[PDB]
Amino acid sequence: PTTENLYFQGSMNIFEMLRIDEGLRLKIYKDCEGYYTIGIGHLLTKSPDLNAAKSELDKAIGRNCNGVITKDEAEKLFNQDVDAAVRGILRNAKLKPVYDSLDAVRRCAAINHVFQMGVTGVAGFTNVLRMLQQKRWDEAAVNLAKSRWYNQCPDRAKRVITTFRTGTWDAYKNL
Ligand SMILES: O=[N+]([O-])c1ccc(O)cc1
Ligand SMILES: O=[N+]([O-])c1ccc(O)cc1
Repeated sequence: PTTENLYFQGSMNIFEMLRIDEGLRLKIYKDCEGYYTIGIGHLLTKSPDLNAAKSELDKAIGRNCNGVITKDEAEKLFNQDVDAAVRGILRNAKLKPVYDSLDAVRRCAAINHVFQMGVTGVAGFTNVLRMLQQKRWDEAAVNLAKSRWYNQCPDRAKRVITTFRTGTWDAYKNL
């Protein structure tokens, strides 16, 4: 690796990772699963009603957005969502010990998955959690590749599953 390459891990962190996986959109859009989203992967609602999505948005931002936010607002909301994912893992008796056992880069992949899927969905992956605690990386990654999370929307999950397999940032290079 070049000097520049060895610097690339320092440029990577959970925010930079989720920003690649989720994109940045300033207007309400439907995700790969059809669901109303804004900012950096902020899910607004499962309802098919745009007006519900807008109501959730104004609540989340605190003004009358009419479906549109600023980059600064998207970042503030993203930071709240990242904090909520981290807090969700740490207060959970099933996820905390696995997270604690992980290295820094796999801890980012853990936060990413919980941000995407939520704590209860993630904490139900009994096998994957045991495999990770036992450092069975290849098996963990194959088991995550069976999930509806990955298979319903592969592009958004593929880099996270590679990161659990390798513990490096290689999947985030060369966009
Ligand atoms: O803290 N943030 O809102 C961020 C950080 C990094 C990034 O690439 C986008 C947003
Ligand atoms: O918090 N965790 O330890 C996690 C979270 C997600 C995952 O897929 C595996 C472990």
